[PDB]
Amino acid sequence: PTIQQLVRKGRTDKISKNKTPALKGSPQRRGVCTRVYTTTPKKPNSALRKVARVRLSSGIEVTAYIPGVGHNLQEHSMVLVRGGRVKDLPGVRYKIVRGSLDTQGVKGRKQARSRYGAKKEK
Amino acid sequence: ARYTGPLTKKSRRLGTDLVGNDKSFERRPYPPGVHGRGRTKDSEYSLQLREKQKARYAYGVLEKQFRRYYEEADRAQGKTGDVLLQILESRLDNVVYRAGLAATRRQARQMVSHGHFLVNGKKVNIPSYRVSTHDIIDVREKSKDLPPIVIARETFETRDVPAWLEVRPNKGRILVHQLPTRDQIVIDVNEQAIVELYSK
Amino acid sequence: NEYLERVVAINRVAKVVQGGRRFSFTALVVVGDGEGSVGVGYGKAKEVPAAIAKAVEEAKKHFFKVPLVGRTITHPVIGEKAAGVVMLRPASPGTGVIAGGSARAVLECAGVHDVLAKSLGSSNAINVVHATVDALQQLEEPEEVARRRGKSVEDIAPAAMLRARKEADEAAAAARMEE
Amino acid sequence: TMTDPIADMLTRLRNANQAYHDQTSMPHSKIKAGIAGILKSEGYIADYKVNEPKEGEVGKTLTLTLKYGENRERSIAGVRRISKPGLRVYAKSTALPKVLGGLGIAIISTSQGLLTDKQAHEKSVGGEVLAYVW
Amino acid sequence: GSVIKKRRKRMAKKKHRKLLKRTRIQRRRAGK
RNA sequence: UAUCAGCUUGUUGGUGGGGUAGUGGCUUACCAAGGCUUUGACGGGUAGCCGGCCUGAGAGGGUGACCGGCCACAUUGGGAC
RNA sequence: GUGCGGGAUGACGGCCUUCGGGUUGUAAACCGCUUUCGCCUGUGACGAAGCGUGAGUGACGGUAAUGGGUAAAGAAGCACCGGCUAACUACGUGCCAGCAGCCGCGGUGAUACGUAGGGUGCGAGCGUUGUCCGGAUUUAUUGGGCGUAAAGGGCUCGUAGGUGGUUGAUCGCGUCGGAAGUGUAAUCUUGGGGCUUAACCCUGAGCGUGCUUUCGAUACGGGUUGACUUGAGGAAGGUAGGG
RNA sequence: UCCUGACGCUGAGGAGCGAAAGCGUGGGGAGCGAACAGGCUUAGAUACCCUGGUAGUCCACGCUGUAAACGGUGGGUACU
RNA sequence: GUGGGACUGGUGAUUAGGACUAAGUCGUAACAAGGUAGCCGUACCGGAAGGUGCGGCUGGAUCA
RNA sequence: AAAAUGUUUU
Ligand SMILES: [Mg+2]
Ligand SMILES: [Mg+2]
Ligand SMILES: [Mg+2]
Ligand SMILES: [Mg+2]
Ligand SMILES: [Mg+2]
Ligand SMILES: [Mg+2]
Ligand SMILES: [Mg+2]
Ligand SMILES: [Mg+2]
Ligand SMILES: [Mg+2]
Ligand SMILES: [Mg+2]
Ligand SMILES: [Mg+2]
Ligand SMILES: [Mg+2]
Ligand SMILES: [Mg+2]
Ligand SMILES: [Mg+2]
Ligand SMILES: [Mg+2]
Ligand SMILES: [Mg+2]
Ligand SMILES: [Mg+2]
Ligand SMILES: [Mg+2]
Ligand SMILES: [Mg+2]
Ligand SMILES: [Mg+2]
Ligand SMILES: [Mg+2]
Ligand SMILES: [Mg+2]
Ligand SMILES: [Mg+2]
Ligand SMILES: [Mg+2]
Ligand SMILES: [Mg+2]
Ligand SMILES: [Mg+2]
Ligand SMILES: [Mg+2]
Ligand SMILES: [Mg+2]
Ligand SMILES: [Mg+2]
Ligand SMILES: [Mg+2]
Ligand SMILES: [Mg+2]
Ligand SMILES: [Mg+2]
Ligand SMILES: [Mg+2]
Ligand SMILES: [Mg+2]
Ligand SMILES: [Mg+2]
Ligand SMILES: [Mg+2]
Repeated sequence: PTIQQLVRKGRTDKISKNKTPALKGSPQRRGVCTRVYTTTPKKPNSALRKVARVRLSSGIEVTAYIPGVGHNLQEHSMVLVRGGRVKDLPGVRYKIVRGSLDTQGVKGRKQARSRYGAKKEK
Repeated sequence: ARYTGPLTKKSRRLGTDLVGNDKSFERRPYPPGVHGRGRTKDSEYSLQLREKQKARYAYGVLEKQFRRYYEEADRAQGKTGDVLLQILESRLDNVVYRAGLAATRRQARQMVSHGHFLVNGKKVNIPSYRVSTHDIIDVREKSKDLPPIVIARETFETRDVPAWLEVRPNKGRILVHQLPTRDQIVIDVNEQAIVELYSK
Repeated sequence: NEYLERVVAINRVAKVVQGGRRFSFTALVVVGDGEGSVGVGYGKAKEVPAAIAKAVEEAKKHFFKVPLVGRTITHPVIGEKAAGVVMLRPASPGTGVIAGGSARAVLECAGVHDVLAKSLGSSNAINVVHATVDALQQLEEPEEVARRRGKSVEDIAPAAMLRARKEADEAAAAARMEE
Repeated sequence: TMTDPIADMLTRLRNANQAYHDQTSMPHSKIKAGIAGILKSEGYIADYKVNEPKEGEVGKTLTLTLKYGENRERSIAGVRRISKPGLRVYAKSTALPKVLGGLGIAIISTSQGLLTDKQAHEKSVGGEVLAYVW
Repeated sequence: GSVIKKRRKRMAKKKHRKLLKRTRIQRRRAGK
């Protein structure tokens, strides 16, 4: 565009889409497990991915993935929910922080323990 | 906040003698571990990182402090690699090593941190103390008869003292004629590669 | 060895036939002397070593001189072949080759040791290499600038650049003798 | 209609130099004559001449004769207009532009007449950055 | 142009026009 | 922000009086019909502002913690002493 | 800071194997050293050229600093190892359990899951999440584009606006150059100095990218004013046509 | 040859013009021809093809204001 | 306090289309002359793709 | 001259 066109109407940037609206500017949010279940992934994958409908303290209810082999949380279990997308799962944009509040660390972890909330074993 | 593990493993991984000679570095052509003899690709990052790690494990400096040295050299006028090597050589433990009062830089760090040394009248136990020009490093009077000190006094004649230092071996006194230049630091790394690495 | 070279990129191209696909390998090589002559070669083969060797021997016959004012570019340039735009600027000594992989390989083979190169436009390795190549070919050495303008280097070109050229020539003398 | 006669001069010179023409001609103006003069004094053109009208009998004609070196080699590596009518560019005595790392010349119209950057910097005077001929 | 783009837009437009034709009365009773 | 186009009647100006530390529609009486606006008035949304901070080759982009300057507020609303 | 030098007999044990061995590994064992920090104990401030008529007067505070003693001891974890991306194998599992930032991995030989050995990057931290800038020239003033990739209004007229052929004179608003004032301090850049070094702190200068005042310059932009005809329009004559 | 003497260019918003189909009032209606009816084809044929055939196509005055309204290329100017 | 408006959030029987998923059913509309060249605007018709009329385009072609 | 269609391996 001409300089006069830029003067009359300047450049405008893009919108910069948000990824995790339910957190509302917080690194993680507390919630209650309104439902605990399993979901079949999208193709080409195939499994029984463990997820939970959680009512976060922001008043929004979202689906959160439960990582790691092992699971204890059930109905009305208080959880901490952080960001994180599961690619082969449409509509899952949050994960549950293992080792925090009611959810507990994965039992037999010995590598990458901190990411699954497993205390070091003597 | 100090590497205490084996140094021959690091020398073998980096492909060069980090310190010493006539040792377990007869297994030099391959890094440590089960997968040592395989052929390597060596990307540019790989090469750069190797040069940076060579300098780091040679001088006993961890990553945060090495990075700080890098920004200081980059801000300084002149060649960035020259200034970085000049800083690393101006470190006090390296000064003791180069003067030859220590068998190795690790021994120099040991004695410096233990305080067996005086800097122009004032006691210093900081290995990273940057020695300035015309400085006078002195052995502590109490510790003028350390076993490592007497070994160095027996062996220094074989050792080569750089032109920017004057040493009164038996007296334990390292006079700093001037802050060293690239031609005076021994060429064993690629400071240019390190500088390129710290730009990606 | 005598001539320093980098393999910029290799690609697995295929030709579909009635039976199936006939795969092949393409090789970009940059071969230079490290002092000002450099070239790039494209190689086609069924095998990586054959493609690389063909590219190298094709690059040998495409060596063009690059004007270095003491281990650095003479003056800023912007080259572009097809869609590969590459910007080059000279840098103070000790800056290094601040360039992307392919352009950095081209510059390192050409012998430039202090240069700032940016890759605008497409990121395809071949096109970026050609853009770096014609950016270097656009370089115009100060004596030939003076010949172009019918004047003298002391009348056309910056005193700092000329001086730095003299000190670079002096370190050259140093190395030579030392040998 | 014509908007920037200086840009017209620059593009005429660029096109003629590219097409290897020995001479180019244009309607004359004082600023065009000054730019041609400093181009000649800096060695980018062989010569220039202002001609009294005898074909159109209407106005003076400025004619630039260009120079090509041995083996038909361009003496002009390019010319660019900086201070456009749509957006004008003024440079201070300290922020004077450098062209081709100093090899080329920026033509700056200062309060003391047309002066190449080098000149201006010597006189510590800025002005309107007309061109970047190199 | 691959004509596929025009075909996609054609189908979207035709479906919307069919929706307008089937809901013509309700819109004029209450709405656009 | 135009998917807000009209806004204002002490409003705009004048004269006399009053008031105030002080100029002033600040206030008052009378007279006039102005004032603002597609170069965005009025309305909606958000927000204390800045020295600075982070990032960036720069131009810019984001931001307004500590520290320092100005402003606003002190249970909410109003009022004076 | 968690040690330093020496130490091949390259020990056992793990792990791998082509059962040859390789690897962990100078690592250990073993030998000789050193005592920073921690712990024990002694000495013990500056800040006060203050204050108070004097006597006296430090909250921090037995603090910092420092002498002596102890034992190589009281002191290392976290992430990662398919590509980007530094670093690979075995066992278990068998589109299950699970992984993932993207590409993707897992369907019986998984360097991508889980564990182990080995390794790599960092290290009193290491990862994850959130947010911002960068990379993104991906709003392009620097620094992009619109035949077919996203992008020329269906076409014209025309208002505001933007823009302006040659030249004389003049103004000096833009523009350019000095001077004065201002841009507190801190920050920031940089020169010196102090804390054992550093962070941090003090100090000199720069910066403070502007603004105001004032004195100059007049090439260009613009204002005022006067010319010129080549752009533009008109007259006269000629003239083509499914306007 | 003559005249005026930069009066130029572009133009947001605005206004006008804008194929065909369509709409309103009135007229006209040969041919053509959505819809429609029938015959064929077909697994079906709400199609192609065939026989019929109403709006429309035409006129007057309005309305609508959209097209692959395309050179998918905005206007002006100079040069090569 | 009273009254009439303005703006706006949640919710709503019912209803509309969008996106994704069986490896469901119905045809085959497009891509080759896609078997009636395709597409643009508009109009009417039809379970659905689509069919047809009118004008236009080549981002179609036959035959030169 | 009309003459339709082609699930889910690993
Ligand atoms: Mg291009
Ligand atoms: Mg009054
Ligand atoms: Mg607020
Ligand atoms: Mg702000
Ligand atoms: Mg404050
Ligand atoms: Mg690798
Ligand atoms: Mg297995
Ligand atoms: Mg950007
Ligand atoms: Mg980003
Ligand atoms: Mg683009
Ligand atoms: Mg254009
Ligand atoms: Mg397009
Ligand atoms: Mg058009
Ligand atoms: Mg329109
Ligand atoms: Mg106008
Ligand atoms: Mg003009
Ligand atoms: Mg004049
Ligand atoms: Mg300061
Ligand atoms: Mg100091
Ligand atoms: Mg300041
Ligand atoms: Mg004027
Ligand atoms: Mg006529
Ligand atoms: Mg006249
Ligand atoms: Mg209109
Ligand atoms: Mg019609
Ligand atoms: Mg009709
Ligand atoms: Mg009728
Ligand atoms: Mg029919
Ligand atoms: Mg048309
Ligand atoms: Mg269009
Ligand atoms: Mg237009
Ligand atoms: Mg044009
Ligand atoms: Mg509902
Ligand atoms: Mg079909
Ligand atoms: Mg068809
Ligand atoms: Mg029909």
